[PDB]
Amino acid sequence: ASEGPALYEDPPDQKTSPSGKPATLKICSWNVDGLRAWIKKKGLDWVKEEAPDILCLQETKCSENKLPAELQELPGLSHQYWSAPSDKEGYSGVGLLSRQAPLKVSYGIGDEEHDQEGRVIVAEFDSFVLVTAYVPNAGRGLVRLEYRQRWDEAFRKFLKGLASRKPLVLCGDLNVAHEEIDLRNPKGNKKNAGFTPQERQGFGELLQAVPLADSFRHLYPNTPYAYTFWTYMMNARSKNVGWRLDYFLLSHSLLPALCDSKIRSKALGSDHCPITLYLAL
Repeated sequence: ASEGPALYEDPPDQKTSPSGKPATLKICSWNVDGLRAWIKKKGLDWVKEEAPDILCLQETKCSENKLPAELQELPGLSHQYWSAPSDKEGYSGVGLLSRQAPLKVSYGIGDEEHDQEGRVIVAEFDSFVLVTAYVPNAGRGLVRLEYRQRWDEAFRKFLKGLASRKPLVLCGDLNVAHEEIDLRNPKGNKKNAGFTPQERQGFGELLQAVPLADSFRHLYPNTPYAYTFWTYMMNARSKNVGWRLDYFLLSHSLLPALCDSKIRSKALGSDHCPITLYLAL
């Protein structure tokens, strides 16, 4: 192809806020490409080293009634909530695992049409509400793009509702690289899932409407070659031909508490890498 390797070294963890407050909350999000596969690939060992307060997982591909026993070897994340497709099949799926129990856990976005594929978990805490999401892919041939646009609108309105009540943290695989800086090959992907004008625009609408700020891009507005997904094919990860599909979006009110937003480039076990947020809440 046209791309050789493009170097990217995620900056050291900045663990104090702009006002000097140490981070009190570390949240990790990871599209795991199958809970079972990932666990086999030692994903949990990496989680233990990272020691997040909250872990959010996407594409667990796992029935809520078929959770791997290994998930009980996680004492520091003993509160575990799962949402999988209603049809009880093994695809899509999200998880949220927390050191402390949330005040309330909910599933979906309150729209039956969009709530059957196990894509959203809402965990309300004292000072903020956390949402993790696995956003519907636009599909091969963009065959699912029309549905995706419906999803984007419903999701945006739902989140605007949440934020009207409490400061909001949204994380997960949002299945779009927002701008050209967010993927290695913008030119060749504008008609492919993840970089259509429609998807990018939906992301833009999401930021202004809630509103929300892109934590990573806020901190690193001019930083290129920072990605969270690489196709398993074509030796893409080795050449850093990737996409930033995984985000932490924050209510503006939370920006003063933002310490850092990390991309765990070296962490193996999926075709996405983990991302990690430090907040001083």
